Amino acid sequence: EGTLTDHERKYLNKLIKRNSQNLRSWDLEEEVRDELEDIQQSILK
Amino acid sequence: NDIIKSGLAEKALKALILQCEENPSLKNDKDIHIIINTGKKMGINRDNIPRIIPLTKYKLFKPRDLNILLITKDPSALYRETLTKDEHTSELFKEIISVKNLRRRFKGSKLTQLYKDFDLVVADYRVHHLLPEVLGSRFYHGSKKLPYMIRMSKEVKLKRQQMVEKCDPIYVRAQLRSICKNTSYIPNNDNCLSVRVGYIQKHSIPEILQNIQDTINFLTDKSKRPQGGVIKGGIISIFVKTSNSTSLPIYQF
Amino acid sequence: KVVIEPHRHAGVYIARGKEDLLVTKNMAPGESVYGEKRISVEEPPTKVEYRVWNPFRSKLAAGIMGGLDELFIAPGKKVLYLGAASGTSVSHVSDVVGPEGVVYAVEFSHRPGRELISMAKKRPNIIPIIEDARHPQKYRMLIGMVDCVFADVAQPDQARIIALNSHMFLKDQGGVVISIKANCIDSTVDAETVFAREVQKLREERIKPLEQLTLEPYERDHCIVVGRYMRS
Amino acid sequence: SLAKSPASTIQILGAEKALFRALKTKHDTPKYGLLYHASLVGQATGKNKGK
Amino acid sequence: TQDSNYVRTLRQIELKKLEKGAKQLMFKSSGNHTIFVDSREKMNEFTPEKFFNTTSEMVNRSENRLTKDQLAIMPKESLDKKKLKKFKQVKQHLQRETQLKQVQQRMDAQRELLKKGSKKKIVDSSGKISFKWKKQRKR
RNA sequence: UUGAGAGAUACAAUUUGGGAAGAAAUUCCCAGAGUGUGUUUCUUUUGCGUUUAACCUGAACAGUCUCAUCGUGGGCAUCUUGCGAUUC
RNA sequence: GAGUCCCAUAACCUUUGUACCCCAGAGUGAGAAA
RNA sequence: GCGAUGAUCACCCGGGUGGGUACAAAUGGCAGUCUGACAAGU
Repeated sequence: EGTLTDHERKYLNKLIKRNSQNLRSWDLEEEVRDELEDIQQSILK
Repeated sequence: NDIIKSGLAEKALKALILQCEENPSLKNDKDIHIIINTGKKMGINRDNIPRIIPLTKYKLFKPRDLNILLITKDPSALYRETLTKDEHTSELFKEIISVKNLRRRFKGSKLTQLYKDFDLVVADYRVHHLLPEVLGSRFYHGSKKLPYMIRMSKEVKLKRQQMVEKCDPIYVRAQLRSICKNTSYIPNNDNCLSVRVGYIQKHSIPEILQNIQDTINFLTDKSKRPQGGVIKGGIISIFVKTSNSTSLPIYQF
Repeated sequence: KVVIEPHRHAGVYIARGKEDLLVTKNMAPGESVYGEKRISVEEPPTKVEYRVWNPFRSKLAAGIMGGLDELFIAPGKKVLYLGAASGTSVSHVSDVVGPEGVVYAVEFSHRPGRELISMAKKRPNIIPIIEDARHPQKYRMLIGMVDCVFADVAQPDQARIIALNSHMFLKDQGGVVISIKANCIDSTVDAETVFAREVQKLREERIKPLEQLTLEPYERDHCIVVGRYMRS
Repeated sequence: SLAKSPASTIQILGAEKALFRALKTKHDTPKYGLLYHASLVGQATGKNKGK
Repeated sequence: TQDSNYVRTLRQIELKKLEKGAKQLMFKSSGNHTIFVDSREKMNEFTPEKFFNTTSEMVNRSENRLTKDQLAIMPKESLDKKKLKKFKQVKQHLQRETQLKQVQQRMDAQRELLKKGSKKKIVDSSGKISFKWKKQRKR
């Protein structure tokens, strides 16, 4: 119903950080992301 | 740069220089070496291949000063001809000789005379492994006149293909300037190591100190490997000496 | 163990872990329709089988990887699949819709059809309507409304096919999803120009485009256009 | 699937073990497979069975 | 002949391993995602986060973009290195297959020389050596 | 040193939206744009000169006989030191 | 030109499901309980 | 109200992992379907 308090809007926006933070571990790191692109293009080609 | 700041290095060098004038036995001693005590064994087998330490601030020598011998691949006609005619390298060498000619002409006592005449020996990198048998023992102990590898031309080799034989006078001149102006060292499988840093009556005490830090910086910096960064684990101590004088400490851990 | 997790579009899951693959819950456990690898994980615990969705085989799966904002295919909806060559993609569409939803798979060529019929036996929610799509009036009986229309037909006059099918069976504000191959329509001009014309054609057929997505690297010169059917 | 197979495979359909052992070890390969029990092959004799 | 049989059998094995591997692997999409808006003003005021209703970091993940609503024990690095290892293994398979293809090709080129016919060697300026047969119908 | 257009990239100034922290100003993180300069890729406009260019094809290797394959001997370690490939 | 004849109608490994097991083996041989 | 007709002799948090024995299934793995223009007679 869109009756959020700021505290309500804050506790949820902590959850957004909590769950998004968790998926970063799966999403993998940027340095390896760089090298892994180089490997892919070779095998796709 | 701490070693330059410490007065111990300055005070030792003054004593070392002062002795050389007073003592007759050290009269023929002209070069100043530093003896380095590396904490741990280097682990590098002595290959008799000099490694150059760039001394940025100051220049130890110039090509014109020294008697330079060049040992080239057989036949030496191409290399001798191109070097002699070109203006830059016309006067750069005392003599130009091939390996086979060097073996035939100089034997026995003649090798000893060759050692005295020439102050610097350089050779084509291809023939370097042959030189120890030809030059004899006298050249290859003590490290005073170890032959230096030089590359005649910038051409590189590819597997299953043949080297094109060329001679670039400017490149040959370019490398030789680096050898004489910069100091050099040879690895060995122990703590000890000796590097030349200065020349008596040519370099002032502050100049010699600067070269010492340049040598230490290059040898300790891991980023300079494989040429540099060979002294891993720090330096227990450093000494300064001439050929026949005693080792005077200049840095202790 | 592999951590199977939800995805934006309901009925789709990603088997996150050492291997990260798009997967769909299997309508018929214990078999793979085209030999795809199958993953089962226990949840409170009961094991549930999932099938791997290979993007290189199904253009729709390539659509998910591209990250389509909106999919009109979802659990509990009716879907009309035009150009259903076999169960390579129809089986996965059958999974997402779930037992409540139904899939109308339309095909013309005889030989792939017998493959489709054999697959339809394992999936009750798939109504195989092997028929020529250019004449929807033939198979009007077997199809009711459809919430979304997915089209993979590789034809130059495909836009006509979607208009004819959309007018008859598609709900108002209903769904249309199209997979486009530039080379079939016009090989002379670049792929982007061909996509521009197709979008314009759909607009004339009372279909508003919402999204366009090129499918590289999975396919070359292919894109998926998603629009909403406004009859008004 | 059998129809989409060439004639050579149909010749040696039933002797993969001997065939695929032979290929990897650089030896001669079988020549009858499952067809050896066909009536026509039985009528042949000597090297004609392979032909 | 036996050599060509042996080299091929290895190549076919390598291809089959590769296609099995690639099915395991997932490949990030790299393609344009055009959005359509009816009004010019909507175009100017467009923002990815508002359209997708996601946090800005979360917008860039194409495969699984989740609305803010949905958002509401192995070390990560070792996992990341292991992902990298699997990609390398499939890539190594491709290199082995391509190497085997070249070896099998040149051996067949040699086998053709053995077979009956009349041939002339042609050598290109680059130095590549090939054989052109005479236009004689096989009896 | 012609004109115009599109794209990528580096830099400088400056701006849009989401989130957190702050009474607000303000602080941080994320995503992004357009402006000026420099570089670069492509598309085409115009001025000048020029009418051919490339490849293939007919009975187009082979008396100083040519070529393939398996072997044998010797040279190049001052290096073509030789890949189920073609070192002489 | 070419090994059916070492059961590819098969063997081995892995996963799942089911049913049992976590003691000795030529088992031991006078204790147990209070 | 005993007995030679036979006494005695893995892990973790009531729950979960580990190992072992018999059978069944797998469109799970090993695992990849031979060569390719001459041959026979007078």
